[PDB]
Formats: sequence, C-alpha cells, structure tokens
Amino acid sequence: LSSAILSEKPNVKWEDVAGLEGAKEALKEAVILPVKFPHLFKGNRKPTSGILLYGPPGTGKSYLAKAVATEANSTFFSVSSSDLVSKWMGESEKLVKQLFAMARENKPSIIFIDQVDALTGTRGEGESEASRRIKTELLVQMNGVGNDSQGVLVLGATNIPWQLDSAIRRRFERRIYIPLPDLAARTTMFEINVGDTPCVLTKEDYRTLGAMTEGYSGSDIAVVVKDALMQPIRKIQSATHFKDVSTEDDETRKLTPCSPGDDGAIEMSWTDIEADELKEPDLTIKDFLKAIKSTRPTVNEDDLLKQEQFTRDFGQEGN
Amino acid sequence: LSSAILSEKPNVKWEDVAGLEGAKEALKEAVILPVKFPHLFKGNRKPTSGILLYGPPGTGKSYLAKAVATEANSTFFSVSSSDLVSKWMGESEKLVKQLFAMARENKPSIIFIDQVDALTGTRGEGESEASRRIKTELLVQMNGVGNDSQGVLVLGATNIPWQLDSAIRRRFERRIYIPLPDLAARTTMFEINVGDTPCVLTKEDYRTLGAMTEGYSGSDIAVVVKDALMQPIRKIQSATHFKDVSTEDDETRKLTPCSPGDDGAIEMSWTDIEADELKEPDLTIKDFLKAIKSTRPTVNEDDLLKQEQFTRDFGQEGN
Amino acid sequence: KSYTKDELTKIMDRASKIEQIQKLAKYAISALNYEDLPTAKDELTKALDLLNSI
Amino acid sequence: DRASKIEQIQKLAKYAISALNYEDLPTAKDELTKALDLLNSI
Amino acid sequence: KSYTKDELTKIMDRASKIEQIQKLAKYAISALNYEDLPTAKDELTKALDLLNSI
Ligand SMILES: Nc1ncnc2c1ncn2[C@@H]1O[C@H](COP(=O)(O)OP(=O)(O)OP(=O)(O)O)[C@@H](O)[C@H]1O
Ligand SMILES: Nc1ncnc2c1ncn2[C@@H]1O[C@H](COP(=O)(O)OP(=O)(O)OP(=O)(O)O)[C@@H](O)[C@H]1O
Repeated sequence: LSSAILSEKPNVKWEDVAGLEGAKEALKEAVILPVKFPHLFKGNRKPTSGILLYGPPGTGKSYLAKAVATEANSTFFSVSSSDLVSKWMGESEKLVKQLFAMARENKPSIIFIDQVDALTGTRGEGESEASRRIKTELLVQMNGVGNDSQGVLVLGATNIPWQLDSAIRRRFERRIYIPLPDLAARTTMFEINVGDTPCVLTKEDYRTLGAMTEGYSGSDIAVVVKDALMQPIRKIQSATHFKDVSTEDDETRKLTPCSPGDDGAIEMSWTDIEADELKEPDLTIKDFLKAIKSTRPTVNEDDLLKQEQFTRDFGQEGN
Repeated sequence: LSSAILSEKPNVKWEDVAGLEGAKEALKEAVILPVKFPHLFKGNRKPTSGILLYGPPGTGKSYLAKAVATEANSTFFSVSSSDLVSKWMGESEKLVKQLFAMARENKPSIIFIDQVDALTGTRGEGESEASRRIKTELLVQMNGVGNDSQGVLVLGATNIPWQLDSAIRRRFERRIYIPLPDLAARTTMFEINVGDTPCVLTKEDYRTLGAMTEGYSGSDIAVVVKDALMQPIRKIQSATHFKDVSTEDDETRKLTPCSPGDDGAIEMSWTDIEADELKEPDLTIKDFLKAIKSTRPTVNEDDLLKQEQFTRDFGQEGN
Repeated sequence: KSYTKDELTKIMDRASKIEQIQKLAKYAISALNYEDLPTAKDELTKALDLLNSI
Repeated sequence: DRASKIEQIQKLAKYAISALNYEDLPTAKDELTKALDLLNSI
Repeated sequence: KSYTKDELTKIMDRASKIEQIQKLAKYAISALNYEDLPTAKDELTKALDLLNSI
C-alpha cells in the first residue's frame, strides 16, 4: 500500500552548487526560512508551493535537489514521473491520493517530481483515459491543498518546458531557468574537482580552463576531470622504466615511472610494484589538455533555440 | 455503505471574487433565487441546473465554486471524475447511483465536477466498453435530475470545452465563459491582495499596475503579489546597517535595515535583531515593478482563439 | 505622479540595471569565497563601470 | 597580508549591495571603489 | 610565474603531433606482431621524419 520512497540523503552542500545564488535564495526562502521563522508568514504573505527547474540536461538540477535535501533537513520525497502508474488498467489514483495524504502527514514536506513533462500533453489512449485521469487527479491535488493552508513544496523537473500542458503551467508556481555555467561556475567546478592530486600551478590554470571550456555541462566537466585523472594510471600502465623518489625521511623506497634514459631507471612491470611503494605521476596541465581534446562539446545548439524561446516567453517566471 | 467524498466549509465571500459581475448575477439567479422563491419557476421559465464554467485556467473557477459554496448555504459536493472509477474487474456505477441518491437526500444540493472533459469519447482499452457504461450511467442520472422536482445543481468546470463529449453537451444546459480579468478586476484584486500591508499612496498605483498587467490571470496576479511581499523580506535578508524608527513614546526602539550612508546607522545581521523591535521596510512601487519583472507574459493566444470559437459555436444556442 | 507610465518605465529600467549590478556584486563575492581574484576584479569592475554610467 | 583583506573587501561589497538595495548610489560608488582599491593593494 | 596564454594552443598542437607519433608507433607494433616489416617500417619512417620536423 505504501510503496516506500527514501528521504535520508547524502551531504551535498550549497557551496557544491556553482551559480544562481538567486535560485538558492529562492530555495532557502521557500523552505528553510519558513521553517526557521514561521511568524514571517502570518496574514497575507504565504510560502511558495511550486517550483519548476528547467533547462538542458547535465546541469545539476538533480544535484540541486540533493543539495536542498541535505540543507533543508525535512521530509524530502522524490519520485520519477513513470513511478507508481497502474497495474490492472484504471486502478491508478489510490496511490496518488495516499501519497498526497502522506505529504500532508509530515509537514513541512518536499515532493520532487522528475521529468514532469512525462505526465503531460494531449492526443489519446493515455491522454484519453489513463494518463488523462492521472493528470487530472494530479492537477486537483496540486492546487487542492496548495492555496489556503499548506505544508508541501512541489519541485518539478523538465528538459522540455515547451511541451508542458498549459493547464499544468497555470497551476504551477515559480519557473527557474538553469543556464549553462559561466566562466566563474566552471572554474569553481574545477576547484571542486581538484581532489588530493597536487594542483600544479595555482588557480590561474583553473581560470584559464573555465575560460577555455565553452557550453559544457556539469556532467561534461566531471567526465573531463575523470579523463585527466586516468592519465597517470595510463602512463603507469605504459612504462617499463620506473625510478625511486624516496628521500632519507621516508621509511622504504618509492618508485615513479620514467623515461628509459633516467638516472636509476629500472625496467620491471607495474604489476610487480606494490601499491604504497608506487608513486603515481602528479597531474600537469597537459593531461587536462588531452582530456579536453578527447571529449568534444556534448551540446547541440538547436535545443538552446527552443530553450531560449521559452526563456523569452516565460523564463525567470512566477506563473 | 456510505463512502464519504469531500465536503467542507470554505470561507470565500462574494466580495473576495473581483469582477465578473454578470456571471455572478447569473449564478445568484442560478442558485439563490431558485431556492428563495421556487414558485417563480412555474410556466416556461425553467429551473436551469446544469451549468458549465469554461475558459482559460487560473481565473478563479475553483475559487468561484468555493465562493458560492460559502455563500449559498446549500450542500456542496465536490468531486473529480477520476475519483471512484472502479474496484474490479467488474462492478462500477453503483457508487454513482449512491452519489445521486445522497444528493437527492441532501437537497438543496450541488455537485461540482472539475475538468469535466476527463470523461469523454470513443477510444479503446476501457473507454469503448467499461467507461462507456459509466458514461451512460452518468447520462441517465443527469437525465433523471431534470425529471420530477430538482434540488440538485450540476456545475461543470473545464479549460478545454472542445474536448468535452458532445452527448453531455446535448444533455447539458447553461454555459458561462470565464474570461481573464479586465483592468477593473485586476485593480480590485490588487487591493484585495494588499489588505493589512501598508498600502502606499492612493488608487493611482493600483490602476496603473492594473493597466500594466494585461492578459494575466488571478493566479498570475497572486504570484506577483507574493513576490512583492517577499521583497521587503529580501531587504531584511541583505542587511548590515539598521536604524531606529519609533520615538520614546512607543513601547520600545524599533529598527529597520538601512544604507551605510544613513545617520544613526547601527551595523549587525538581521539575525541579531529581535522580532518585535524589527521594522520591515514598507512596500514601494519598485517592489511591484520587480514583481512584474519576475513575470514575463503568460498568455498562449491559441487557447484564447479556441475559446472564442467554442463561444461562438456552442453556448449561444441551447444544444 | 509625474507621468505614471513613461517615467515609471524608465525608473524600472534603471532598477533593472541596478539589479544587474547587485547580481554582479554577488558573483564577485562568490568568486572571492573561492579565492578567484581576477574574476572578482572583472565583476567588480563591470559593476563600477555601470555605476559610473548611471 | 592575504585573508583579512579579502574579508574586508567582501564586507565592503556587502555594504555596497545594501546601499544599492536602498538606492543610495554615491555610497555604493564609494564602497565599490574602496573594495577595488583594496583589491589592487593586495 | 608570469604564465603564458597563446602558447597553450601551440602546446596542444605539439601534443597532437606527439599523439600522432605514438599512434604510428602503435600501428608499427601491431604490424610487427604478424611480421609485416614493410608496413611497420613505413610507419616508423613517417614517425621519425615528422619528429625531425618537430
Ligand atoms: N556543482 C555542480 N553543478 C552542476 N552539475 C554537477 C555539479 N557537480 C556534479 N554535477 C553533475 O551532475 C550530474 C547529475 O545529474 P544532473 O542533476 O546534472 O541532471 P539534471 O540537471 O537533473 O538534468 P537531466 O536529468 O535532464 O540530465 C552528474 O553527472 C554530476 O557529474
Ligand atoms: N478573485 C480571484 N480570481 C481569480 N483567481 C484568484 C482570485 N483570488 C485568488 N485567486 C487564485 O486562483 C487560484 C484558484 O484556482 P483557480 O480557480 O484559479 O483554478 P481554475 O481557474 O479552476 O483552473 P483549473 O480549471 O485548471 O483548475 C489560486 O492560485 C488563487 O491564488
């Protein structure tokens, strides 16, 4: 009857999300601040009920959801639009109603529905019967409790905002556009993805990279970082010749792979060397250059045209 | 064998609905006049009952349903067509008959069906056979409601009248278009939304922002209002310098956030100030200007065209 | 109140510019929080230029 | 030399933002100018 | 360090050339696994000539 959704989450902080402090503010003000100081919302000023997160894929909308979930410390429920549909063709709404009930039970709750456009639009079959009735029930629930007394926040997600049912559109509050990250944001992402590896020269290199990286997503950035991080492994795998690093302060010998001409260049296999006594090469900028070369831009320009259309029409929007 | 389907006491007065006085009048004639003076409907003036509210979303159709429910003091039953579609694999429609029975037992009574278009058409996978008989049941109940003496009122609500099954339309009586609010209705709604909040100068502003919102819905207004309300709160969130407002005649010194150039400007965080001794900034027109800025035009004109079409084709004639 | 449509639209325009400057300032702050000096310098400079134009 | 100066810069920026929030342009100008000069001095 | 900018692209170019050389070497190795001396030696020749141009 229940169909269990988990609310205990990892530790993704506000600072792990680069950019749009105004959206962060909106999240804090819609969630944390209300809980903090409830007396702020006496009389005619009332908390947000709906927020749509939209834009290209890979931009940490899910990441943001995890971050809010970390920071809010209240019942955070999150669900796929596909999830909890039906079994015997027409038994669908019981679980929906029960779910909205469950949101009511533990105020202040947060519902995250991924890919809200999957339960949207009009033509037939599902939008004649099943997806019709389900969409309808959704609509009745969402404003049902929303206006007047509320303890739920609904967060939607969509990559295709332009296919969002007009009715649903008008039922839903606050649109937030997620633009591709700018110089600063990308730089910050690089700094996040520094890890333990020695960061060759300063942050100026990250600034350079951030500038060099144009139009890419969080996901893209992460992948390029991973790619660069495999390069020392690759190098190790390639070498026969290694050389000792270990100065007299160290306990035992410590070996890094090197060119055949090197002073103390011994030529056994990496497999023969123990994990501690192996010294991975540090990460230089050339590995990141290679990483960049390998992974071409992931983003077609033609999606941004529709995204920008939506932006001009609705955009940073209340609705 | 009861199975209770939502009934409750909303608290929305006539006066809380701004505009649409012609429809309001029609509805007072649709509900209250019949109940007050039934003997007026002997002869060829007839107790009209089935009434459709149709138009774009966000225009207080649900809000109006709450208002007449508050105002008419007649038993208001409120239901989605999704609700109680079936258990089996066999038996439906009994619940329908029971609903009709209970409404006949609770005269004067009102059934409100939101999104009546959810029941329509001739598709398969259930609608050809299973929900056909549900449809039929409905049609026979609404046939019998006009038979003998009526105390039941049917209110339809739809955004998509062109997707409403014709057979219903042929059985169905009065149709009323709910347009987007005009200058006056917008203006009044603003004033309604202010209430206790410090009202700034005159009606000139209310009329201006009335004029400057063109084509927006009640909902569209409300979000903008809430944004403006949150603006002074934003002004408190960003705070170093505060300053005392209230003189020694009052209970205590009362502090509001100010610019560093202010005289008597004491610097701390908003968190450092106690709730009573905090003086929220007033509401200026700039807050509303920014609330406008956060709401880009919300209108899909195709919908308007379609509503005009429907209005011209169905509603003029009885059908 | 001294042209409630035209002058007020100009006022709104100016407020939008001011808002943009505020956003720039915020960006700069975030950059400094990550010790990203040149970017902060850029953002501050761009804000100040618009201030000087206003 | 480099930590408290950054903090001061941040504070000045905050001040400037507050000033702008209350349409106090000259204060904003002066605070941003102080922030910038201080940044140049680091 | 003063830190260059326009030389990064040239560094990338040199890396591309080195990558090409490495590819040539790999192909040569592949061709030597089945004792195709002519293929391997043409590829090595190519690698060596371009490295001499580097
Ligand atoms: N600070 C960050 N900002 C943005 N994205 C990040 C950040 N840190 C990690 N990521 C990336 O976010 C991805 C998680 O999915 P993500 O939230 O980007 O999808 P989405 O934005 O919900 O859109 P879609 O679901 O359509 O892809 C991971 O691939 C991860 O590398
Ligand atoms: N006087 C008013 N007129 C119109 N809308 C209002 C009014 N007062 C408040 N509202 C807003 O209208 C919403 C109430 O739902 P509404 O009746 O507009 O939906 P609807 O028009 O029935 O749309 P749908 O048919 O898609 O459910 C609330 O969000 C509320 O803030």
